[PDB]
Amino acid sequence: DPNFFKMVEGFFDRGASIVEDKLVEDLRTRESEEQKRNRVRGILRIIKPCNHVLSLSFPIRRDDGSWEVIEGYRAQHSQHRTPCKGGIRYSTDVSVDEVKALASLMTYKCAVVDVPFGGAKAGVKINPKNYTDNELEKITRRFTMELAKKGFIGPGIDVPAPDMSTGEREMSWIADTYASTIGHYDINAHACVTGKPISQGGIHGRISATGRGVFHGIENFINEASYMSILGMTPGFGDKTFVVQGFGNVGLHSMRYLHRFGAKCIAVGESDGSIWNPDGIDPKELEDFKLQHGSILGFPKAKPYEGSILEADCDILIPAASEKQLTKSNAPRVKAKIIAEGANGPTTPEADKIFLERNIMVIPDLYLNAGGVTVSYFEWLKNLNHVSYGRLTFKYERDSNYHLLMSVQESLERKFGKHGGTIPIVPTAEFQDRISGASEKDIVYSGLAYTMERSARQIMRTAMKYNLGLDLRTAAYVNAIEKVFKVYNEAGVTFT
Amino acid sequence: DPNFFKMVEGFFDRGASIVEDKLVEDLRTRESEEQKRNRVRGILRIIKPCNHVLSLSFPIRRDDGSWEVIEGYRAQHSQHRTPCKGGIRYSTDVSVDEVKALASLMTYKCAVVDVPFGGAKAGVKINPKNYTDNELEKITRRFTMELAKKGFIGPGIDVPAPDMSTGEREMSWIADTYASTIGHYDINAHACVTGKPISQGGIHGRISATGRGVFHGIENFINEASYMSILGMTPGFGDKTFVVQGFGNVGLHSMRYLHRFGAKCIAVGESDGSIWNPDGIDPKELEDFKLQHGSILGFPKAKPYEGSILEADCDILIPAASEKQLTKSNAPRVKAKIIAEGANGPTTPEADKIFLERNIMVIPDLYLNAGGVTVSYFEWLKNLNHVSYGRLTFKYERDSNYHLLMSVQESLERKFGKHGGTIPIVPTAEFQDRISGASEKDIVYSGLAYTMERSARQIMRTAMKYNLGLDLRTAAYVNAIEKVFKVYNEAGVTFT
Amino acid sequence: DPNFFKMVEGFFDRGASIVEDKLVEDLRTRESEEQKRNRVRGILRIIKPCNHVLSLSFPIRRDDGSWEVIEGYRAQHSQHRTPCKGGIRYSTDVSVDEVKALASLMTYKCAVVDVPFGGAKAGVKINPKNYTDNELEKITRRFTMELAKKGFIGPGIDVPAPDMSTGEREMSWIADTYASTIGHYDINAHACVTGKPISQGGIHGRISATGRGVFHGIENFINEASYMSILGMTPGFGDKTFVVQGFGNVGLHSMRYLHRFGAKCIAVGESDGSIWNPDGIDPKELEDFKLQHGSILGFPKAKPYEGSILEADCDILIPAASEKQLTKSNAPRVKAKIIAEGANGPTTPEADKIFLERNIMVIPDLYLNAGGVTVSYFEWLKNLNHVSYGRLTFKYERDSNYHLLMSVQESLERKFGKHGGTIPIVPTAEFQDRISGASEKDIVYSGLAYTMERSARQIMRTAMKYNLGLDLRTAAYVNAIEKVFKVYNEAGVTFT
Repeated sequence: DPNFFKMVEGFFDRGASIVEDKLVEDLRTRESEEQKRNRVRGILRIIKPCNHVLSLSFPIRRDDGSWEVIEGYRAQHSQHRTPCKGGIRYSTDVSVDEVKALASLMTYKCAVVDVPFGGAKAGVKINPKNYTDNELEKITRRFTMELAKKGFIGPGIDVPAPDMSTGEREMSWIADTYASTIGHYDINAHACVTGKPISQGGIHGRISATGRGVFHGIENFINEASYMSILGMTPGFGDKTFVVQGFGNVGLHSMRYLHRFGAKCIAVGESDGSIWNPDGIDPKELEDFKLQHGSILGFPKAKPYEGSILEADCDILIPAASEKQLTKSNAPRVKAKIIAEGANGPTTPEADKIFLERNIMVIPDLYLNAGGVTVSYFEWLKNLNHVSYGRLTFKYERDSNYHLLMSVQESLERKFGKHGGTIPIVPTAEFQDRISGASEKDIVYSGLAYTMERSARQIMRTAMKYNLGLDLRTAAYVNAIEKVFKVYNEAGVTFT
Repeated sequence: DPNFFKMVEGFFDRGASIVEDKLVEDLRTRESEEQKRNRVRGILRIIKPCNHVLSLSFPIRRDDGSWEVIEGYRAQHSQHRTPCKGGIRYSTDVSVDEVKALASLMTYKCAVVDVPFGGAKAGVKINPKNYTDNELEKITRRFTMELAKKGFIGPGIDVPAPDMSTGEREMSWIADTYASTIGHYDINAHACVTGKPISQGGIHGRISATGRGVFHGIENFINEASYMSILGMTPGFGDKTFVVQGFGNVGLHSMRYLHRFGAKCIAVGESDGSIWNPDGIDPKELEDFKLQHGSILGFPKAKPYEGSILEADCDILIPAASEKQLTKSNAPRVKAKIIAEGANGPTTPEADKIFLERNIMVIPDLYLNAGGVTVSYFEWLKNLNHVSYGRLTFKYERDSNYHLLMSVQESLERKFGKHGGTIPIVPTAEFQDRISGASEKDIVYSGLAYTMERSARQIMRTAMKYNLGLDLRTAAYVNAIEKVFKVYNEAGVTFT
Repeated sequence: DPNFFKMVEGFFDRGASIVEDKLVEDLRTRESEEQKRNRVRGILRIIKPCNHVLSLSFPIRRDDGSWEVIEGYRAQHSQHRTPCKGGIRYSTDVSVDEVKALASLMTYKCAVVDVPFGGAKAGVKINPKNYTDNELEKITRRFTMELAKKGFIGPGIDVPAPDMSTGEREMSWIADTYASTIGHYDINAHACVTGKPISQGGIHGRISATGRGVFHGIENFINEASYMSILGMTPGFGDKTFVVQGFGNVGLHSMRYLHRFGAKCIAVGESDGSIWNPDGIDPKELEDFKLQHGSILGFPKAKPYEGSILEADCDILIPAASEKQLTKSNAPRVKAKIIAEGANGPTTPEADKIFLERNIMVIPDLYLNAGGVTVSYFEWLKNLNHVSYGRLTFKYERDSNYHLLMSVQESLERKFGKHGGTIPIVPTAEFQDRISGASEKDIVYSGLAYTMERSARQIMRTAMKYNLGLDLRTAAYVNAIEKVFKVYNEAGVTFT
């Protein structure tokens, strides 16, 4: 049980050594042979530590008249891609080490899903419950002012985001402050932060993005023949059942899209108890119950559950809350064949070993929950584009589609009978709903699905390349380091 | 008969009071109940008055050697979206009050068609006939210089446009001046103004945009069951006939697209006489006659018309010239069920009452002629994109289309006979023309149709929401104020 | 009794016609003779109207939670010198016409005292008594934000100042806001406004500048032989007595320096009564009494005064409060030979005629109270310099002075006696105080006196040049128009 920061350092070191050997001769072989390991080892040493860390102490005037000084930190792991990207946490637990490690994570996470941002992460040493709304807006705007003056926020420099303790109203305050002051002359000012409300330039599809991304990550591996063999299961979703631990954003939406394609949710838990019903919980009904009442305790279609839900007999276990839930203790007793990490770091390197030994596939958080990041990239692009996606194409495409169907129609009527008999226009009912409901989120989900697929296949090809097995986590970090290395290598570095 | 400026202030106040009640409890209900009306009433008071007004006095050297000082104004109603957007007028009638009111209009117009610009409007106190071409370019460039220095023109700040007295040659001069001087270092410099000639970054489809947009606005309400019932007519365009007042840009193109979809133009007027032919004037033939000669007087397919054309028995009356043509006098005698305001403010609040009482639908200028603005937004985007629309996709789509038709073909031949019998390739003739003629304007028209539809439905839903009837004008302003309010409300405002 | 705005327009027209004739042939004669009056008349037409006027409407959140929208204006008369310069007024009487006229005045006032700023002036439509301190700081900072975004405040663009309704705490707020936001990257940011407190970059000597400037202007004309003849008086200050109307900043300090050089103050008034004592009021004693109590009513060394103080028999009358105090009524009964306009426009063009007929010299406000402006220029220079005046030189000059005195000493001892006998070191007592008290204000006062003298002689030479007599007011405007004209003329104008 180490801290979710030394874990990340270890993951990098593990993958950096695996890649150093190969980077000598399997993706390289050149002229100056003797010690190009000098160059490979050097580039990896630049990549590991965060390039910049900013520590702040700044004042707000509280509602009662008193002054308070506030600590905050924002670290920028890498600028091999700019802007940097990464959330802002409001919690008294924030430490320079926490934000340095998470910003490191963000670099590799962004590299996996081909999102062109270096990692970054911030935190403000504050308990949001101890402050009024007016004070939280004062803290937020002042924070942005300090970040802007020092080069830690800007559309082309560093683009923050939410992080549980913050949501879209802070992001809105940030965008507003930057646009009114430091970025007043910047046509892309409102691209300085993602997670904004729709009315402030946010992106449709943001709320369901991480959960939907979790579904797409599972789907890519559950449809792969070799991987599902080596676990003793059939492809597709119809055969499988799954359990969800946590019913926040990521857990709820993961349950919904897994359901909508033929899996069987048999248990959901949360900070209190859990529930069980082996006939299959319905996501809409459970979402209504969690919305109406405080928690899921006492669903009128499932009894409470005994012991630990992480061990129920099912095919897919989705840890969607709280780090380090699968540790050395429960690991030998987990019944699931697939562990789909919805949450960040819900598995200790202890459990990794046990799971790897027991041929249980862990689809790693690094990749599986990058859907939110992938869609934050899309929001940033929407703001640079100054237009919602599909605004200029939906109606053009509808006309194109009806021309296509009319061309099939008039062609068949010409081949056979008369002039109206064959009606191979009519879109199906599903095509008709999609045509009518055409909105920005359809484009966003398309891009999300495309990225999760191209990255899942990239990671598989890395796992085969480095002869990793079901250690998908190590293949993900190796895949990231390969990408970050390639940008450094093909650029020089300094002026040398 | 008030001035087209107090009218706009009234329209705002009317819709502001309707929305204030509702914004308390029907789109809001929160924690601090007692006087959140304090916050709603306060936001509306910020929205109403123009934020900034710049008055200029600047010199040109006339062609004879003499110097002349020139007055001009540009007002910026709102920055809740940036850049501001709005035309430039060259007329000795321009007053600070005129531009403050029209810029107010532009905010609400842009909000109706979901165009992300605050309103703005300028005027130069000059009669263009009294000046040579060389002097008009001297006035235009110097005007841009002054606007630029003061934050009243720039790609991300404020984007002017034409307005009858000015056309694309002034817009060109503006773009050139800004790009050569203040905006020299700006990669988006030529987005500082719209209405430009094609060679200067203008957009294809600009000329017909407002008229085409008028057709689409009519179409949306004429296909709506409930609205056409409550007027005693059938949906579609085949049944109907219409009269056009004014044969400038808006009137001509309105007549064309209304004709091309099965309506019957029976009378067109202008500043002199009018004409009549109940068999149906052809737009191409009348456009040729107006182009060849000075006016429409004496069309060799229609006699002159007696009295007032605003009263002919027809279904749709399109005031496409000169404000306040439908007033308290002729209002009780208008035979048209639908009044489609192509021009700006062609209807006094007097006539609004009479029309509302007589169950005559007035499709308001605020919405119906926003097509030009909608396409100016597209020009600005084209300039930021640095590429004409569809330049990268047309040929990719053609190949996709022929693959689709070939897939239908080879599938059917597999099911039935041989290998060439069924030819359900062949696009139809119409699909073929469209494929061959694929150009930027096709995209622009698509986006224009999409916007006029989404906005027509948004306004209907507002009309039902606030239980307005055929008072489409009040629903349009209420719809705009709702949108502008939402951007303020979800942002804070100041640093408080 | 016209308004202090049409008055200024008249003064310009009067001087513009006087100069137009002369500018043809007495300061010009060139090649293209026929109509270089075309060029002279054209340049004067550019100069007269203010180039730019900005009208604002912007929000503050009041202390109670309510929102309020605030009107304000800032006009920039000329940019023939940049930055523009001029005060900010907080009063519900502010009108666009008020600021356009005063900004015009500032151009010509600045030109008289060779201060290289174009004129500007602002006003916010607000009664400062109706707002708390916290609300006045909210209004002030938001005002600066709006000015900055539109090019109406910046160290090299436009530099505001106080104006009775505002003082150094607003100027401080302005400097702070500009420096924290729009001017963050500007090394000269705190030069964006003058009148600042010492701790914020203000200049020593600011408080007494206008009064001291009034003394210097009087002195220059009272020491001139010809002018004091034509009034029937002797040069110097010892002979004369004077009366002061108003005991604000300008009146108090005027009384002090006139006393310190040998004049006899015999009456001071204010908004209530006045006082009289023909033996000579002492300024320190009266300043102590006005500071201790509310007003001057009941000075324990002078009885109240009957009727109007503007008519007491004395040599110099100093209107130092409230416009239009000398009008057509009292004008024929004024006993003073010299009218020293401490206030702005305390004299109607009616009284100008009567005074000109009665050989009574009016030293015009345009020149006589420019001391504050002259010293605001010095503050701006201090802020650009980033060092207080004399900081690097005082001690170098003391050492140089003692070397001079020692050089006289050792030279005389060598000529005559021994080695210590002659002590022509010892500075005098006055030189000693000056050396010990050496501070920034001593430089500021020097520069002020230098400017008031060079400008007084410039105006005298104009008065003789245009054969004006004691109409010093017309000579001052002619002198200013001559200077502004020369900058335009010797630069081209546009790109032509």
